[PDB]
Amino acid sequence: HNELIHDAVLDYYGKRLATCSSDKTIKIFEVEGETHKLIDTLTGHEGPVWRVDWAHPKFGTILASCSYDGKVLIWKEENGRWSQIAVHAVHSASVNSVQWAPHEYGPLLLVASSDGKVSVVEFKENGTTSPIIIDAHAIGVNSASWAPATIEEDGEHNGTKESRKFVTGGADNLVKIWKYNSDAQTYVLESTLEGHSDWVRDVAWSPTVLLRSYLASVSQDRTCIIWTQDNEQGPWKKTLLKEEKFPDVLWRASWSLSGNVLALSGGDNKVTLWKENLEGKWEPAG
Amino acid sequence: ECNDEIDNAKLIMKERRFTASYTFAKFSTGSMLLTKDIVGKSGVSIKRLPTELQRKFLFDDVYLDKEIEKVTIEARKSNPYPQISESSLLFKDALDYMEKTSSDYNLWKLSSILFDPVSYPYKTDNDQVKMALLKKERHCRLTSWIVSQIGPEIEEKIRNSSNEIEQIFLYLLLNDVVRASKLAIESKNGHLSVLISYLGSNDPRIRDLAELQLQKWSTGGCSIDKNISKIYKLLSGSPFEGLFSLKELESEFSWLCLLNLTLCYGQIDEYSLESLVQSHLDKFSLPYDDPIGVIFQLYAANENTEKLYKEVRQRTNALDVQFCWYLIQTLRFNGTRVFSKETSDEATFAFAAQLEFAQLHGHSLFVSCFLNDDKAAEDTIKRLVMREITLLRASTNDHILNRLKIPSQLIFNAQALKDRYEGNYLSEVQNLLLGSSYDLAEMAIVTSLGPRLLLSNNPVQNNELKTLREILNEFPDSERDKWSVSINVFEVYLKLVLDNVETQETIDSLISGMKIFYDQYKHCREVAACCNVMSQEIVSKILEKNNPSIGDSKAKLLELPLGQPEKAYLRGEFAQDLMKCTYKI
Repeated sequence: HNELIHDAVLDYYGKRLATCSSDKTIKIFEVEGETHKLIDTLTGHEGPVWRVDWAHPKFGTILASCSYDGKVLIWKEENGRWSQIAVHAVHSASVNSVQWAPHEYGPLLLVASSDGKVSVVEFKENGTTSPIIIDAHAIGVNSASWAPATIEEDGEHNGTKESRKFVTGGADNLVKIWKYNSDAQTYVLESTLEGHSDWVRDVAWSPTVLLRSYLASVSQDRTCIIWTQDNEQGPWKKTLLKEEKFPDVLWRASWSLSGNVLALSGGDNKVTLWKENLEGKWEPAG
Repeated sequence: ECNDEIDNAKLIMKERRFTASYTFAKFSTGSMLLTKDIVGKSGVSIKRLPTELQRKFLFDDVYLDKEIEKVTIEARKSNPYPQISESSLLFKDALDYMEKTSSDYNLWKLSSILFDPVSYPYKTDNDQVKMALLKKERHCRLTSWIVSQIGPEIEEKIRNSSNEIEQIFLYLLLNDVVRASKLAIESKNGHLSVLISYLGSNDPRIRDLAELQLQKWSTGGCSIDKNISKIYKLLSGSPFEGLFSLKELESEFSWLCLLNLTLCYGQIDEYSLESLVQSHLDKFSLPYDDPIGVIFQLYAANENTEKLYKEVRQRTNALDVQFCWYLIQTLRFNGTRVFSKETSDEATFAFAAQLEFAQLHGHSLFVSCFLNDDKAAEDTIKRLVMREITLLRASTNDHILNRLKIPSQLIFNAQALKDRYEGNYLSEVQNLLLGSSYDLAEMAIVTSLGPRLLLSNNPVQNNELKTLREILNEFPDSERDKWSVSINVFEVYLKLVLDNVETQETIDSLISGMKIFYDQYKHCREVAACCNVMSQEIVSKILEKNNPSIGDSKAKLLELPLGQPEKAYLRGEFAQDLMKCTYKI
C-alpha cells in the first residue's frame, strides 16, 4: 500500500485516524489498531504531507492539513463527504505544523511557517478573523503545538495575562513559550532556552503536571532536553533525558494522555519509552 | 515530468534536515506506538512493549465491583469534581487472587498486620493495656508467620544434617522450641535442653548469663566453640556487632531469618514492636532489592517513610505502581501512617497510566479519583469522562460506578461531544440541555443542523412543529431571557402561527429580528432551508386571519424573503384581480 508512514494521528472519539503520507494524500482511515478501513482519500496538495490534525469537539471534526504548498487547506465532511471549507495563505514558505487549540483556548488555528513567522487566527462559519501574527525564531518554525492549559486572572476581569500560550521551535536552536500581552505590541517573548546545537525538530507539552511543566524539545543533535519549569511558573531548568548522543536520529517525541511516559521515535525504527528514574534524570522503561 | 519529481523530492527532504525513515511516537487510545511498514497504515510492527501490570485481580472486574462496596466516591466542595478523602480499604481485599506461595500474597497480607491494628474481641481495663497488647498482638502473629515462610528451607537443612546437635540449633530459627528439646533429651544431651527451656523470653538476668558464662569460658577454659560464643552474642543483645559476628550467617540463611532472631528473642519487652525492627537494621541492614523486605524498613523508620523512600529508591527497588498507589492512600486516610498529599498524586498518575495501556478503562477512572489538587482532580475527571461513556454503560456495575457521585452534568456533556462525531445533532441538543449548558445546546441546532421539527414536519397537522414548542416548556422559563436569541426567534414564530397570536406588533417584531437572523444562517447548512419554510408559513398566515391591506404590511411581505414561484405569482394575480372588478356590469 504505502511503503512509508511518516506520521499519523487520531480524532477525539478514537474511531478515525488520519495518515500523513508523502504522495500528497491524506488517507482517512478508521482505527482498528494495525488494520484500518480506508474510507476516504484527499489528494490535493503539493509535496510531502508534513502534518494534519483533528479539531476538539465543540468546533467540528474539522481536519486542517499542511503540505509543502505553504497553505492550510482545511477539509470538512459536509454531507457525509469531504470537501474544502477553507483556505489560508497569509504565510507561504511551507507550513510545517497545523494544530487545533484546547477547548477553552477556542477554535484557534496554529500556523507555523519556515519564514520565521507564525499566524494565529480563528475558525468562523460567518467568516472574519483579524490577522494577528507574531514572529517566532528567524530561520523557521519546524513544529508548533499548543500551550498546556488556560490560566485564571482573578480580580474583576479574567483572562488578562498569560492565557493562550504558544510554544514554537525554530531551526536556530531556540525553544520558548509566550504570554499573550495586550499592553506591549507584539507578544512579549519570555526566555530564550538555548541548549541546542542543531535544529529543533518536535515540541510537546505534557497534559500531565504535578509541580512542574515538562516540555520535550527534540533536536537533531540526538538528545531530547526536558524543560522542567521548577514550580510551573519558575525558571526553566536543564533536565536531561539522556546526557549522551543516542545513535538514533529522533523525530517526534509525544507524551501520553496520563502519566509522564514519553515515546521517542529512534532512527533505527525503535520507539524507546522513557520514565523518570530514581533521581531527577530519565532512564528507559523500554 | 514524473521522473523529475523523484529528484525534487530528494532535495526538499535534505535541505529541511530530514534523512532516513520517518517514524513516530504518538500515543493512541490503546497507547501503543505505530511505526511504518510495506503494508503500512497508521501502525505496523508495534514497538510497544507488554504492560508492566500482570497482577491477577487487576484484570478482574470482579475485584472492581467489590471495591465499589468498600470505599465510596465523593467530591470536595472546593472543586465539585471527584477527590476521594475517606478510605474504607484494608490490605485484606486481595489475598486469594494470587497464589499462597507467591511474594504478592505475602506483600498485601503483611501490611494489614503491621500498620493496622489487629484488634481484640474485647476492650481492656486501661488504654495503655489496650494499646500495648494491640501492638504485641501484631507481633505475635508476625513471628509465627515468618517461621512458616522460612519453613521448608530450615527443614531441608534439618533433613540434610545427621548431627543431633546441629539439628537442635536449626529448629530454634523456627518456633520449633518444643521439639528442639525433644531431640536433645533423646540424643543424651542435657546441655542443649537447659538453654532451650529459656527460649521465648529475654530479661536483664538472661543478658547477665550470656556475658559472664562466655567470659568465664573463654578465660578460665580453653574457650568455647565459634558458634556457641555467637549464641552468647544473640542473648547479650548485639549478635551482628557482637564479639563473634552473625553477619556471616546471611551467607546461608535469608535476610528475613536474620531479622527473625532479634525479633523473637533480643530486646522484645525492652522495646516496642516498631523500635525492635529498627534495632536489627542498626546491627545489619536488609537488602534493598526486596519489595517485601522494604516494608519492614518503612514501619521501623516510623514517619520517616519519605526520607527512606527516596533513599531506598536510589539504591535499586522494584515495587508495582498498584502497590504504591494503594498503600499511600489507605495508610494516610486511616491515620495509621501519614503521607503527603503530593506522594499520593504521583502514585495516582503512575498506576492510572499503566491501567489505560493495559486496556482497563473502569479501573483507570476509579484510581484517578484519589487525586488531590482541585485543578488536577478536575483536569483528569473531565478528560476520561469525555473520551467515551459507551463503556461506562457497558454493564450495570459500570452504571452504579459512574452514577454514584460523579456529577450527572459531565455524563450528559460527554454524550454531546461524542454526538458531534456521530453526526447525531438531534440527540446532541437534548444532552447539552441536561448538562446544564443551555447556551451550548443553542449552538448545536442553529450552527450545525437546522430543527427537524420545521423542515421534515408534516404541514397537514403540524404535529412535529408543536413538539418543538412543548419541549421549551420543559426547558427553563425561570431564566428564559438569558439563553434564547436563536431559540427565541423560534418561540415568537411558534406562538404567532400555532396558537394564532396575530397582532400587527407581534408580526413586526418577528420580521425585523428574522431579517438579522436570516443574515447569518442563510449560509449555514439546513438552517437556510428552514428559513424558507418559516417565510412561506407567515405570508400564508396573514391572508388566513384577514389581510390588513395597508401600504406598510404590503411592504412587510416583501421584507421577509420570497421564493421563485412566489415573486411570479403576485405580479400575475394583481392584473387578474383588476379584471374581475371591471367584469360585472
